[PDB]
Amino acid sequence: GPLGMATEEAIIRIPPYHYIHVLDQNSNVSRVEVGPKTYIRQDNERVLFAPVRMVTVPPRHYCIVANPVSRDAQSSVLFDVTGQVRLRHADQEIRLAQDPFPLYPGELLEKDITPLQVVLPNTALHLKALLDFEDKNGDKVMAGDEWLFEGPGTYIPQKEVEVVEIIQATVIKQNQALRLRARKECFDRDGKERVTGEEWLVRSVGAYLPAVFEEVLDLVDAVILTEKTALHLRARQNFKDLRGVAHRTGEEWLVTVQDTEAHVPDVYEEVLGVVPITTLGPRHYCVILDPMGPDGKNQLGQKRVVKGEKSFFLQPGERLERGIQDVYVLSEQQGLLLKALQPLERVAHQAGDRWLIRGPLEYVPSAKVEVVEERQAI
Repeated sequence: GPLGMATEEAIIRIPPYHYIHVLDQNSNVSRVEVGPKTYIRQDNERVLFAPVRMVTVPPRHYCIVANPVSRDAQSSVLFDVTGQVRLRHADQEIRLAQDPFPLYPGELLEKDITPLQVVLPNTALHLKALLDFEDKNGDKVMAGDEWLFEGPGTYIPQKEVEVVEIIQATVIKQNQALRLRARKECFDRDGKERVTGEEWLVRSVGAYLPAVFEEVLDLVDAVILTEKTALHLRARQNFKDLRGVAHRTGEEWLVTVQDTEAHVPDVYEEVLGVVPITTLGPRHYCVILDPMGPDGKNQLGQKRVVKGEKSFFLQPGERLERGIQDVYVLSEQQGLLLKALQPLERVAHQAGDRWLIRGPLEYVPSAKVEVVEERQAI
């Protein structure tokens, strides 16, 4: 517990770095008496308390004093016409490392000795304006405003500003990108305009310290492409990709390893899958159903014959009619009865004409012809 010291003494010895308050019962002027001194009380006087330690604020620490004393240009305490030390009632004052000081009548220690907040590199304090004030540049700050104190540094606490959170940076590895969403309207890290709720990717490798209105969402891994795989994407809206090619909402395309070995799907690219390479050997062929033309549009109803030792990826909307078909290997005794489905080795044929072909021949049918029969022992 420790009992309360006596105040009604003829003598009070005030040691170094201690103080008492004495009330003058005439005039009612309450004042501080500071050590070291042997204070002798007078008839009119009344000691408000026995000696208490002065507040000592050490280096790199602070405290907050409520109802702090008003001071003149030269930092001397100001008094009323009555002689009472005049205070700035109801506001606060941050006190940094300093000569041990007493508390004058009325003023009180609103926050005891606290270390100053050290902000490390790649970290930042998220600071909020509690009310209106002019900062050290002379810029008018408004209540509710938000900004960052980026380290390294030692943040001096401000009565007008609260620390909402310490912000740590997010690390982005080689084949990664960080997805962000704008809390409010703001400018990008690259300087690009961003509306509220809009999302974009940060591709910069390393530690990324986000801006005050950048909401950090998720890291996105790149899809690692190979010789035998392709990434099948779809545009969520109109956008120009990282390579600089225009994509319109709903359009689909393939990213190969020729474009990039690692592709991070951007915010407006929807991944539909990874396409395996169609590998056709020397005696293999296939028929692409609804092949994609030069315009980048599926030719609904058309067919394309692909043959020989060739490899390719099926484009969006393409199909194989009958998979990797074996090429017809016709020996001498073998033969094929063909038919034209439309006009046309050999001479030109008409609509539904039919003719025979013998071996030795390595044969793949045209898109316009069909194999009607496979005769043998001719």
